[PDB]
Amino acid sequence: ATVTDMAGRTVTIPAKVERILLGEGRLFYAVSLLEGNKPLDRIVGWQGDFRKLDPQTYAIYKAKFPQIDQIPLIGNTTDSISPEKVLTLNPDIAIFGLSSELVKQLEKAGVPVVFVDFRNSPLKNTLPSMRLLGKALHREQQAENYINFYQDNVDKVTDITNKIPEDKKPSVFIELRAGASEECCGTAGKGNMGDFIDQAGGNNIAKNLLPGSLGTVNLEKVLAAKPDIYIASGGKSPGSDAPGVVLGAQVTPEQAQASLQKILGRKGINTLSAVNTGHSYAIWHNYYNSPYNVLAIQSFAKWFYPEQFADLDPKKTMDSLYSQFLAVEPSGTYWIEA
Ligand code: NA
Ligand code: NA
Repeated sequence: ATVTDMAGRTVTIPAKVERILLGEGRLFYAVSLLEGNKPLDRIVGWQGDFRKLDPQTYAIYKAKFPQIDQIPLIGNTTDSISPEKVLTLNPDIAIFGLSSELVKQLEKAGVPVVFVDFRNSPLKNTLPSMRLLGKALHREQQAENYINFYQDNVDKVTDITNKIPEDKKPSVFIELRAGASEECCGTAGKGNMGDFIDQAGGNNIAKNLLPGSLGTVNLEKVLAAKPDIYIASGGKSPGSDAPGVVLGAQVTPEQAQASLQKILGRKGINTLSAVNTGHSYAIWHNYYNSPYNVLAIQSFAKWFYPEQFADLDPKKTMDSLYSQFLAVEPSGTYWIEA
């Protein structure tokens, strides 16, 4: 009747769970893997990040499930946020990610809160987080099915990259949300997408530069590091006015390609040998906090070692993920090579 969550807390869970509150909206990605043909049936409220920061995925779900507009928004980042203290939603359980006003309110109101992590250390925590969600939401078989699918598809990569000597690995810099913010070069260090670089057999030039999983590295250090390979992450919508790489469920190959070229033309960045010699790529940013991240691991590996991964097709992996676990068709563009 309890779960131990990813924070190590022990939480009593009701035997029946039908009203789930998503404390971070993009935790919907993880919950979608357990819900089969009825992805929205048990969501009684969600934080605004899914609709506001992933409008493309929201659009694809809305087309198939019009009742998505009836799910109330919480957390004051959109309005639509009709709940403030109005959590008369009668939630059975709420899910958050490891690191806040809403957690404190729920705990005193007696609603069980469960923490997961796909962001800090996805190498260690992606599969435990899915088992925990399967237990807390009473979808254990679905969780086990996904754990096996994920591990099988990571092993396709590590079967090869486990054997590669360290001094034969390309150096890699990933610029998260490239071109979106003012100060340049948010990146991943000891965790987050750094974990994907590691598993794909690359050498993350930021790993020794940051104390934690996410942070900023100044542009002068990126240039001085002279990375073999450059990766930009982003998730902008086609025709958006804010700068950044354009990727997601409604993005075509041509649009993605055209936005990456612009990102690669920024000052400083455009002096990198990786930019000018054909070693530049873009990845969908939301893989930085999603159990779908095996698609980024496979894409990284195929970019780093094209010859050794000629038989590996991340697009087919994504086709399998959707047909086995989801209720929508795959669409759009989630990675691209310059
Ligand atoms: Na989805
Ligand atoms: Na590692």
